[PDB]
Amino acid sequence: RPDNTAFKQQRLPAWQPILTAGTVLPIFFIIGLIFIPIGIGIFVTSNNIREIEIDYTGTEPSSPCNKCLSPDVTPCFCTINFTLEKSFEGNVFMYYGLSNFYQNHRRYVKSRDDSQLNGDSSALLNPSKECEPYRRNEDKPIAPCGAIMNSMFNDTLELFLIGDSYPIPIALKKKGIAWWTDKNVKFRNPPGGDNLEERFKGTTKPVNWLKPVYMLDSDPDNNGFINEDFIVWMRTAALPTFRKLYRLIERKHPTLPAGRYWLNVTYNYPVHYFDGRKRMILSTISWMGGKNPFLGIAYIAVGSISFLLGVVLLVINHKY
Amino acid sequence: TRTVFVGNHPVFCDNRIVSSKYTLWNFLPKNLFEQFRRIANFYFLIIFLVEVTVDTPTSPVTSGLPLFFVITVTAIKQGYEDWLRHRADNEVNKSTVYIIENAKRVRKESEKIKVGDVVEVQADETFPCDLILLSSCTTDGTCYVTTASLDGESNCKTHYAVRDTIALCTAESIDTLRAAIECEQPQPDLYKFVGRINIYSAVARSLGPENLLLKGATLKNTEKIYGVAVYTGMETKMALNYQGKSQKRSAVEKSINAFLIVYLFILLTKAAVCTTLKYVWQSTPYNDEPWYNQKTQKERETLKVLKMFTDFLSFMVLFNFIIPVSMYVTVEMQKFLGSFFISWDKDFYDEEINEGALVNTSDLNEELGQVDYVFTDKTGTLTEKLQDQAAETIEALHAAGLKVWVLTGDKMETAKSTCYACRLFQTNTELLELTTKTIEESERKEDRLHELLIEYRKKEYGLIIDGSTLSLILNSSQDSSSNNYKSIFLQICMKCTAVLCCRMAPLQKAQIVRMVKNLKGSPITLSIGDGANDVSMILESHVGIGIKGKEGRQAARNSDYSVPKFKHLKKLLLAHGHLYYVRIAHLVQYFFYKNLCFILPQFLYQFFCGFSQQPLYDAAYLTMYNICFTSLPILAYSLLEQHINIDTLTSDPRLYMKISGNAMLQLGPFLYWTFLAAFEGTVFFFGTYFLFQTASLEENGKVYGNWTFGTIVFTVLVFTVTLKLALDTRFWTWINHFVIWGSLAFYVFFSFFWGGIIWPFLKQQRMYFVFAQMLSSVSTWLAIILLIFISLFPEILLIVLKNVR
Ligand SMILES: CCCCCCCCCCCCCCCCCC(=O)OC[C@H](COP(=O)(O)OC[C@H](N)C(=O)O)OC(=O)CCCCCCCCCCCCCCCCC
Ligand SMILES: *[C@@H]1O[C@H](CO)[C@@H](O[C@@H]2O[C@H](CO)[C@@H](O[C@H]3O[C@H](CO)[C@@H](O)[C@H](O)[C@@H]3O)[C@H](O)[C@H]2NC(C)=O)[C@H](O)[C@H]1NC(C)=O
Ligand SMILES: *[C@@H]1O[C@H](CO)[C@@H](O)[C@H](O)[C@H]1NC(C)=O
Ligand code: ALF
Repeated sequence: RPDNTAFKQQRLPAWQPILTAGTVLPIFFIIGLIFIPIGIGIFVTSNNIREIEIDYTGTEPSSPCNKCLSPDVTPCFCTINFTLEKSFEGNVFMYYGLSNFYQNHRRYVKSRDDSQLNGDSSALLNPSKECEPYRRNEDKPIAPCGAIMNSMFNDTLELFLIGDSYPIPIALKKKGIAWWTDKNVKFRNPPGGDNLEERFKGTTKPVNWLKPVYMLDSDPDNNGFINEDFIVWMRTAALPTFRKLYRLIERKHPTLPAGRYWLNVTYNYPVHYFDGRKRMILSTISWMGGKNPFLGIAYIAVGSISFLLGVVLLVINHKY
Repeated sequence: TRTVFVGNHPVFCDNRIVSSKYTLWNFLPKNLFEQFRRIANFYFLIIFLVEVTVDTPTSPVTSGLPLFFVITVTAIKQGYEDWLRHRADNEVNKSTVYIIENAKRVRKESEKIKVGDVVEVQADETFPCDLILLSSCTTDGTCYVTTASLDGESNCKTHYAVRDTIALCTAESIDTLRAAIECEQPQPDLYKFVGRINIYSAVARSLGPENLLLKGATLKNTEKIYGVAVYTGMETKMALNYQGKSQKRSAVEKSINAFLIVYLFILLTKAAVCTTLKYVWQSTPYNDEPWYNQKTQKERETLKVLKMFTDFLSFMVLFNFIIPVSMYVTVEMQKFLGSFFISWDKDFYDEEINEGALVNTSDLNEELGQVDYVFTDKTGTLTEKLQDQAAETIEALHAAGLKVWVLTGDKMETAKSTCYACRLFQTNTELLELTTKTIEESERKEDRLHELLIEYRKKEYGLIIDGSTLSLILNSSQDSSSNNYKSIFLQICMKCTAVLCCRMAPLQKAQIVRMVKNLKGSPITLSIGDGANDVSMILESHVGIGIKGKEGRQAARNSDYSVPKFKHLKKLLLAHGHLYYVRIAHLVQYFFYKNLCFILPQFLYQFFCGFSQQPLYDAAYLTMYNICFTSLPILAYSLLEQHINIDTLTSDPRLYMKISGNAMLQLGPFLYWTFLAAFEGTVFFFGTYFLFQTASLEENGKVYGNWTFGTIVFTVLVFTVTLKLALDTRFWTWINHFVIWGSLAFYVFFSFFWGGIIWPFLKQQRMYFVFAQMLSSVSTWLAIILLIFISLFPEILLIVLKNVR
């Protein structure tokens, strides 16, 4: 009477693996023999990256940029002398670093309007209320609404190779620093014929802006809501100490020859009200990215606390 | 004490039995109050309301819908059970009874009988109340009765009518020969009735148990009798031996409550630590409102003490996933779908009765694998001569570590021979008899108990107890505290190889089970029987088993599981119960572990934001972590996994001892899972924290953000928790392969689909290409692969170490 099928009688065919210490023992060697060459390789790769950090906060009174902590004229300029001991050869990437800056705060992260930055007409003049310490100014919607936009980093950094003592500038390109997908799809301009100023008509600039979003850059393909500097800043960071791509020093003789250097900064961004610091990072990359020994040290140590366990257990099981 | 007039002529309740618990009008208020008085259900409702009112990371629909589901499912199950009991109440009631009111044969319903009226029971017709036999129309004044519903035996007991009224037939018992029956108050003991009848013309005859015809007894071989209703329903001896059904909870169900309380304390500690650290951190003026995220005037005006409570509530909702509401939904589905394996089993099929196993409750499947004591009926259960494999089943149960006691309403001479035939009493087994021959009333039982415990057994022994002596031991156990009758007798019972209880009553059989249930430690008790005499002990034990035999289906309807044969209990416990317990015990542990692994990285993230309650993962990930990513593989495991093959489980009964005492849900196993989840959650967060200590993880120098960080953590977590279950799997069916690999492949496909299109129905596009950009870096791949292996290394080392020596 009860249907005699395999499923109803709990007799479906099954693999039923056995995994004991005669078939699981020999993977503590197979893993220790792959993880150690991998850790060693990705540890040598990281060591070969040339990198340098310059802190230009100017908090200590023996700094060229100490004059900009509380200046009289707001566009002050200071230059920090630094030396490149060994040359940078391949492509060089310039970053700016901020510490004690909580871009991951819950209140900060949601202070945007993704439909507005996607070029939606109904959202340009009606920004969301999640971006509302900075939603409307002067009875008028803010075109890049939100705290993330308002707090956009706005220092200008210039590199000069000394030599003679005649500074020669270094060509920095601002294109190609943001995600292709979020520059070409996620961030779009509002619709309008040819002029960007008349697309942002009933909107106003952010309160901390000194120039509207349609004057961010002269290139029409990098002008507003698609400025790569704006887009890079809009990508909020995970940790309160982070880096953001500033420029690209393209490979050409090394890209950055060893010698004396100048870092002319237009000190605009106040970070010292909170206990924050500002940095400039010059770095080369590899297939694995920037310089970080954690992955190599971890792979080496994981493939070394596996081979030793295998050795100490194969011997212990050979007593029989 | 009680005075009864025969025809209610000058010289109490009605017999409406109530076995149900809910009325139609009061079912919802009574069920929702008993359901929400449970800590888990109350907590779920509180969380649902907090998400609705104060704050929520995800929708408060994934929190309140499963609660609604489980509440309606339980309500429907209990309401259907109560309706089933109501249906039996209305067939016992509303039954035709003939009452002689005024010199005529009136026809009423069974529930309309009053104390002190003449009933007219005919041949092969059950008595409707506790009648006192006034007259059998024979000239002998003797009738024959089979009390198969009170003692389970089908012999013909003989009762005697009152001598001065043996001559009153022909509806003429109203001949102005009225009497006053002065009886005692109702008592549950079937073999003790005291009272007198005062027939007026006054002759005063002393009544006894030979005149009392009890309800539930069939009149046999006598055409017609007349009797007076002395006790009516809920005071009849049958109703006083009924007791009632209590809410049955399995050991897994009670362990789930302890696990939930521990995690409730963990959740409260997490929320309190986060709130305290948040308001310590905000004490610095530039930690809150550092000019780059400033508060509105409303947030600044919000009252200080109100905002602390709101922040605590928000941390509660943010960390609330560690008590999974999906676990209860999965448990209900698994329990409902696992009973079909008992129903479908061809080893429980009987050709004679053309029936198999019957499942009445699906909530006691795991209790079949935790049985410690078996209480058995003898007639119809153990015997037909003996049943098919009665001795082999008992040998298998003893080899499994269980104690088998025989509780029967039969006499000792025949009950003891059956125990000797079932190999329950061996040839070299010395019997300690506490029956009515060895006991000589008085306080000789005191001497007997001390002689058997203090100087005989505390240094082969089978105990034999009678119903009358058990009555003394139990009713006289609330007088002394220096040496308790009950404790002394229970020690002797525990030190005996087998215990025989003979000449018992239906309530005396549940009283024995209650004694064992209240020992030091909690033994799980099983009761098996075929008749209504065994209904009370079936309703009392942890698991009640009915038998579909020749005595009706009263025991098969009040039980949890019904099997045609007693030999069918070997497979029902050794294979089905073992598999059922092992599946659900693994499900509960895995559900807690996989949700602690899910939330610990998010709790560690608050130390790196400003304790701002910012979630580490996307809302679409938080929502479908327990719905789509990690829902099906564990459900398939809890329905198909055979850690030991079924054929092996039935062959070797000593494998039943490995899971005895809730072994898989004890402190050790629980701590193992809890600390493994904590270690894995710490590895998840900190391995990617140290990974994110570089300028860029890509060859093109571009940097990642707070959503890529969380996506990396989520990918590592999902793969680790799936591969842990894959490592724990021992029975790989095609369904197991399908669910385990399809969950992993569906995670990667939903990540590539959900992210990759700008959704017009979303107000945010935070995850547009986060997953696709994360997979474009070899460093991220290497980090994920390393973290999954580090997270499973303690597990691999365990399977390496405990599989040798
Ligand atoms: C007499 C009646 C007998 C009993 C009936 C048994 C038969 C069952 C019938 C079907 C009933 C359906 C159940 C309805 C319940 C809805 C629950 C639901 O979706 O809400 C979501 C719930 C709970 O979420 P959570 O993750 O714990 O987090 C909640 C937390 N409070 C929060 O804030 O968030 O999440 C859950 O409780 C979901 C877990 C259920 C798992 C099973 C369904 C899986 C869906 C299918 C898989 C998805 C496909 C992807 C995989 C494909 C690859 C193989
Ligand atoms: C570079 O970014 C700086 C930080 O966003 C920004 O400083 C901010 O400048 C705005 C505009 O002047 C100030 O806003 C208010 O300033 C005065 C009070 O000092 C008011 O009277 C004005 O009406 C205006 O609303 C912010 O106070 C100021 N914030 C800080 C922390 O200094 C610089 O202006 C930016 N420099 C550029 C764009 O060249
Ligand atoms: C850069 O700063 C130096 C100060 O050492 C100054 O001499 C030079 O004129 C500056 N150049 C520019 C372009 O501002
Ligand atoms: F043998 Al019985 F009650 F004792 F069915």
